[PDB]
Amino acid sequence: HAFRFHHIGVQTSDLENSLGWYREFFGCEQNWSLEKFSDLTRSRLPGITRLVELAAGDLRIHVFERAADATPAPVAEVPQFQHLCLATRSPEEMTEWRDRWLELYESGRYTFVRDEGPTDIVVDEDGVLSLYVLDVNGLEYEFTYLP
Amino acid sequence: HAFRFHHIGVQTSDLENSLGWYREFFGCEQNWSLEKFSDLTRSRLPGITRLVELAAGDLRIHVFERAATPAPVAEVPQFQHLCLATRSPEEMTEWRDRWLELYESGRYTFVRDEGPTDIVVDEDGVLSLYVLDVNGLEYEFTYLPE
Ligand SMILES: [Fe+3]
Ligand SMILES: [Fe+3]
Repeated sequence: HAFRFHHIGVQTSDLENSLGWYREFFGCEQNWSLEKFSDLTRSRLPGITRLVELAAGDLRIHVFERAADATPAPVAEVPQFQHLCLATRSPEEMTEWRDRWLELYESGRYTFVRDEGPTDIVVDEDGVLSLYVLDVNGLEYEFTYLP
Repeated sequence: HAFRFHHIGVQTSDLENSLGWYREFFGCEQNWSLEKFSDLTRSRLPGITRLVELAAGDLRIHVFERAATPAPVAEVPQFQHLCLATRSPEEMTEWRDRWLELYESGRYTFVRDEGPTDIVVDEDGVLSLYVLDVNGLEYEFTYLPE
């Protein structure tokens, strides 16, 4: 492969809320954190205060927070990295991901930008199973199962 | 492994322009195209008209267009950037050079007019480079020495 996917950056308004939820939901473990930045990093992410590299499966997730006064929601209309899709290994795991989401939502340990619950697990013309959930930032994750 | 990254969705306001730039810049190939959607898809992406799966490297990109507000918003929670690892320092130079070649070609329109950053080196020799796609979305190229 000419290149390889390395990490996705997740910008949040509440880093500690996101870190806790990502660890419990995805099983992320922390590889490092950073609070001192290059000029270049600060020019791409003005006001960044803390950055953490998380890891789950093959996925690296850099979660960071920038100094801000307000806490806006995501804007659905604008060009964007709109969703991230993870593949599961069985229809049973799809149900488990859905149940685990509701369990974390009902636990009262996290704040969520949106009130929206998970979709049902749906099947398409080819047997593919789909599930969409939102992280605590209102960002969309898709779970899929490929027969 | 509990799960595996499958694809990233990129939402655009001009699908044709994105398809061309992603193909030329990343070497993507169009695996398939779709213009008929399930009720679930239409509920998550109201107004979606066309969806395309592109493949480059070990990455699947689902580029899609809904209704023809431009410009990403920088302050909101978001998937803020995607980082791709390269194989050599010379390839970092190449990615920068090829970004500029495409930008200056006139073949594409860009939401923002910002050029690529310099290539910078951290205390461990790791190289970083940032560019924007035609939608103004950020791509990071890195090189991590052995
Ligand atoms: Fe998707
Ligand atoms: Fe990054």
